[PDB]
Amino acid sequence: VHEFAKELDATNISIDKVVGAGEFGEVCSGRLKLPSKKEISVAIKTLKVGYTEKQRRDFLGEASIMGQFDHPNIIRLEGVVTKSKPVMIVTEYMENGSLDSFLRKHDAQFTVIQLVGMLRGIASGMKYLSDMGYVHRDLAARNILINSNLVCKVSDFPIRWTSPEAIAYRKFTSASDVWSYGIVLWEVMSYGERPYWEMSNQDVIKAVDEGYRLPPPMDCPAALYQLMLDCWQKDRNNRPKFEQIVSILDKLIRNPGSLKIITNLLL
Ligand SMILES: NC(=O)c1c(N)n(-c2ccc(NC(=O)Nc3cccc(C(F)(F)F)c3)cc2)c2nc3ccccc3nc12
Repeated sequence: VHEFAKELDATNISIDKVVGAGEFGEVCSGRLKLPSKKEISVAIKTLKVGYTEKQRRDFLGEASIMGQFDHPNIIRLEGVVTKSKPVMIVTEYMENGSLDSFLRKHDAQFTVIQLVGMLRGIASGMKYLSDMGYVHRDLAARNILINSNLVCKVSDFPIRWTSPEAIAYRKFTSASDVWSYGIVLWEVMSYGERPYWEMSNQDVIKAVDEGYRLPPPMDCPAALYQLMLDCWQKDRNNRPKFEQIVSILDKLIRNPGSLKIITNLLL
C-alpha cells in the first residue's frame, strides 16, 4: 500500500467528530498537520476493531487505488496509518457531504449553470480516471462528494446505475461508466431523486432493455436531457467519450443562452 499511499504519523492527526458509519468502520472529520506545518481538514476512515486480515487488505486496497490519482475532481488521498491503531485512511475534507443528500436538501434552489458546474466537475474527474484505465463501476450521485464551494469530486464508498451490457454479462468498460454518468446527470437535474424510484430490479433491467429511459426532470434543459439519452445509447460504441462530455458541458457554461430550451419511463 505504501507504493501509492504515504504513511502518516498519527501524532499529526486530530479527530474532531464521528460523521458516519462506512463499510469497513466509521468515518470521522478531523485535522491533519502536514510536514510543512500547514493544517488542513480531513476525513478519516477508520478500520473497525476486530477486523479480519482480509478486510484489512480490502480496506487498504481502496487506498492503493485512490493514491494513484491526483486530480481536482477526484477525492485526494492524504495518506494512511498502518504502523499504529486504529488503521486509517485520511482524505481531503468535503464539507457538503454526498451529492445526492446535498441536492435533496436544496430541491430547485440552484441555477442551471451551478448544476452544470457540478456536472462538469464530475465529467472531468471521470475523464482522468478513464485515461488511467480505471473503470469505476459504481458511479452514482451518492459516491460524489461536494465541498463548500460546490466543487464535486469522484469518490467510491448497483442495477440502477449499471449499463445493460454490464448487468447482462459483466461487460464493464469506460462506456459503461459513461452510462452511469448519464444516470448521475439525471440525479443532479432531479435534485437527488432515486433513479427508477423503487421499481423492482427485474423491471429496471427489463424496461431499459426494451428501450425505455428515465423521463426528463422538471424544467430540464433539452441539451442536458439529450446528453442523458446519448449516454444511455444501447450500443455502447455509440456513447460519448468523457472528453466529449466535458467539451459539451464547457460549451453550455459559456452560453446559458443554449439552455433556454426546456423539454413513468419514456420509449
Ligand atoms: N465528508 C467527507 O469529506 C467524506 C469522505 N472523504 N469520505 C470518504 C472516505 C473514503 C472514500 N473512499 C474512496 O473514495 N475510495 C475510492 C476507491 C476507489 C476509487 C476511488 C476513485 F478514485 F475515486 F475512483 C475512490 C470516499 C469518501 C466519506 N465517507 C463517508 C461515508 C459515510 C458518511 C459520510 C462520509 N463522508 C465522507
